[PDB]
Amino acid sequence: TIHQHVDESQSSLHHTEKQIQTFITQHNNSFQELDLTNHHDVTATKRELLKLIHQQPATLYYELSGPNQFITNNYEHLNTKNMYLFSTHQLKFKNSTYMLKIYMANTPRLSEIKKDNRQFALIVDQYDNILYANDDRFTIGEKYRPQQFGFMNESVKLNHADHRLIIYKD
Amino acid sequence: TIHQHVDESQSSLHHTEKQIQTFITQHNNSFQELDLTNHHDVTATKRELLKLIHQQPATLYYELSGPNQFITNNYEHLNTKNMYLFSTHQLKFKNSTYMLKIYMANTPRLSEIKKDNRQFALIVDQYDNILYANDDRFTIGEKYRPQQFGFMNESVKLNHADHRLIIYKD
Amino acid sequence: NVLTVYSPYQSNLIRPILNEFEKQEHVKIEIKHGSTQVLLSNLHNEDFSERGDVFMGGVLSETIDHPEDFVPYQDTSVTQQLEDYRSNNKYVTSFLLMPTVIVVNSDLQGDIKIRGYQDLLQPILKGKIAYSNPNTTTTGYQHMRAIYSMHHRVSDVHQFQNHAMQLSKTSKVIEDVAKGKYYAGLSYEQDARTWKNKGYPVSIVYPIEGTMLNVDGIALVKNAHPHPKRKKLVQYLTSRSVQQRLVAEFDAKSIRKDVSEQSDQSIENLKNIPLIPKSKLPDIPHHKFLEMIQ
Amino acid sequence: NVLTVYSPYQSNLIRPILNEFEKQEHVKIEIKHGSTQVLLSNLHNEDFSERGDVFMGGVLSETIDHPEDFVPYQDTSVTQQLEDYRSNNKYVTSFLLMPTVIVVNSDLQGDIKIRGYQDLLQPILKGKIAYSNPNTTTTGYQHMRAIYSMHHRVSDVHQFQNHAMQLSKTSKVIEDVAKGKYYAGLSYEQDARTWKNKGYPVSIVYPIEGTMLNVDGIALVKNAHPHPKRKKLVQYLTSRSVQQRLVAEFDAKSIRKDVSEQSDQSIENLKNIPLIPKSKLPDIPHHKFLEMIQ
Ligand SMILES: O=P(O)(O)OC[C@H]1O[C@H](O)[C@H](O)[C@@H](O)[C@@H]1O
Ligand SMILES: O=P(O)(O)OC[C@H]1O[C@H](O)[C@H](O)[C@@H](O)[C@@H]1O
Repeated sequence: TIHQHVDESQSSLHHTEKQIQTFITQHNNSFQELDLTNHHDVTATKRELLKLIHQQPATLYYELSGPNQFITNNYEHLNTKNMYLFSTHQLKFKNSTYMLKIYMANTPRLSEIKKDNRQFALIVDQYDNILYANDDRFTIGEKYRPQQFGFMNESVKLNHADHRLIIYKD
Repeated sequence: TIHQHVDESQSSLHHTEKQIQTFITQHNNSFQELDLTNHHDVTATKRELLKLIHQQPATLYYELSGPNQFITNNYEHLNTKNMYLFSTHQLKFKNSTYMLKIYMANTPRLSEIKKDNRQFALIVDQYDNILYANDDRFTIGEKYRPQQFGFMNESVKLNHADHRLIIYKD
Repeated sequence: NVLTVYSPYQSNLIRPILNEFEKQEHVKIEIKHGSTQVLLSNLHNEDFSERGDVFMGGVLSETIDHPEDFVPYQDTSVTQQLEDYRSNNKYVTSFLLMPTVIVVNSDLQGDIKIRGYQDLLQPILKGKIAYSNPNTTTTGYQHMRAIYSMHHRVSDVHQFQNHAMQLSKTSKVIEDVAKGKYYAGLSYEQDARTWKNKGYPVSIVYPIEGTMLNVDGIALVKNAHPHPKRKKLVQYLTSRSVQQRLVAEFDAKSIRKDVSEQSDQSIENLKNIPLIPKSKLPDIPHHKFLEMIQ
Repeated sequence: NVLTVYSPYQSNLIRPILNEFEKQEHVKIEIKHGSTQVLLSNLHNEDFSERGDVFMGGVLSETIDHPEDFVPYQDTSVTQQLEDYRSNNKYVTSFLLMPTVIVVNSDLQGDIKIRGYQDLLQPILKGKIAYSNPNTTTTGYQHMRAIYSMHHRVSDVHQFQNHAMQLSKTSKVIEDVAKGKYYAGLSYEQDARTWKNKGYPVSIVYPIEGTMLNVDGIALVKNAHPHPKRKKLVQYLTSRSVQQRLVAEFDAKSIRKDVSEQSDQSIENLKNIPLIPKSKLPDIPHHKFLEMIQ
């Protein structure tokens, strides 16, 4: 049911965020010794980043930016404005600090219920700003006003931020 | 003597410039098939660039700039502001256009007469802007005025630009 | 709880900066949109206990017919505002400078010349000009004044109104001129830039005869239980850092002395616009003028 | 072949843009630097056939004692210049707006207050203030007018001159203040900004009692064989794109209506500077005033 889908999604995103934090902790004592102008160390960063992406059912895209470097697995160059921003980190990389952004484009679960059940998903912050939408009626950056709409919905707070996941129908 | 040294240096830089034209031509049909986001093709460009750097006696530094790429053999990060800008090129690299700048820091002939003869060098354009100096009393980007100029000197036009090589004694 | 704001501004201008205030002060801000005078009329009939807290946008210093619906106030920052546009009304704090413009479709214009209001009267442009109801909108009313201020003839206003199609909403003028339904229209800078930046064939004309400059205001609404953050909002909107932003990010024209303008791309700087001076600016109050021209 | 230019400006301001003119018109431009009045005297005694072609910089509309040494001329662009600063002199075209400022060493300042000419008279600051010879420089002379215009008392000019050290060159004032040899000095905006940007502990003060604003000019020099490109140079320096240059790259204040100002740091925009109005602006001519404060 919808209530089951939000619990499972919340728990899955929590596990996901949990793994990101584990990644950043582990490798802090591994980055300070890597140089991202060296093609052997860049390969080492991609391998670890892609390893993380695929320990997860959710579809995630990383952006590692800094001085004359842009590293990502968004090979088709999808617009990040339509994706959920999951986290952000500043990593010390010997030669400079590089910013790491993790984006969530979709989940196999949310993609499945949207296809089979027409149950859509929203993520909103405490001021009703829309941070994620797979329904074309809503667009990220705008406001979600629940009163304008009549839907079945169940919502839940996510552990990693003051955000609410909303799964709804109609 | 001075007149000998201008001819030999004027001839060395013509030969040098001649070799860079040949490079740019040879690989107009080679570079259009390389992608500088791929670490095998970057190595292919560096190998060709460093081969060029060492086919001639002058000390040269290349800068290949573009979208999230900066490639150079200026590993100690010397200030290019003190180097003779010598040629510029826009190259088509499949994924984008990259600007290639070639800088001359010194030549073994000018370094030699500076040490053995105290003969220094200037390169100036038709408006007397200084484009190169190995004498600390002149600085690139400023002007040289042959009024205040009180030295022994011979000058010659360089083939590749409206520039003049001046070797002078103090 | 929720801090409600009445505004005729388009969301794309005020929503981003109010958002920055929401998560700076931990407040929810709701915006009630609509034409200036429609909001003021709906507000007037609204119960004291159901009224919002703040009104921003519109030429408030000159078109509030019901002062009793507002609280006297002026921010401490008026000292840093441009002397000529400081509010001399105790209910309104000045907030932005907004040129009113003529917007021209450059695909349709051809060789027709549109340099001001008189050119809009070329018989070839009859039925192909749009404007917004001067009774309900700040934009239509301010344009009618400027038309009147050309030669101070009410016949000029009527000749235009017979020559042009009246619309209900200011934002409908630029949209329909931008999409090629009208050759030109009367609008405002900030809504014309908006449509021009999306790629539409929109030319911004500052009328030579004279350009009306709108001094947008902010006013506290008189209600039963005012929101405790609402005075912080007024101080926030008149702060330097927010003005600098409005300038930098939206090309708005700031009310403050200490905020310089920004550079070109079809939005002229103030000193290069042909503004109606204090001299030729008609004197008549709001309701009088609407009745005079109807 | 060579197009010679007299300028009191520092090279770091004019050499780059004049270089761009050399490349665009295929001309060699030589600059003859010096204090404003020294150049005008050297020029006056200079033989007709050895005179340069162009004079740029200094308050030319107010301090040329020998009009016959120049050719009347004003560019076609005066139409686009700010009304209040258009030159009413047929030999001078207006080029830039340059505030005169007090520069304070913030390492030495401590808690002393410096907000104007009157504060420079605190006995603690005796012998620790620097300024440039008003007989030879535009900067000293324009500051003496500003000191005089406070309360129109020649005693104020003399009290300052007794209180401060006079220097031969304007550029020596900011240099020595910046390096900690003087607590404060009387300079102008661009020279202070130059040193502030290099990292020196320099605070720029616009005197509250009334800031003098210099309207820099450009004038054609009367000589035997004027360079054929010198009128192209004047149009170039007053052009919108070059002015947009002086603004973006150097923080200069443009003379044109259609060039906006720039949001810089610790440099104020014109509308936030306490300028002396044309009202209180002393009248007496240059030579007269100088003889009066001797
Ligand atoms: O014309 P309205 O529908 O009343 O909208 C009014 C808007 O445009 C006017 O020109 C004002 O300058 C703006 O401050 C206001 O946001
Ligand atoms: O040494 P000077 O004659 O004062 O030259 C420096 C002058 O350059 C510019 O023209 C400024 O407008 C003057 O305020 C400044 O004083």
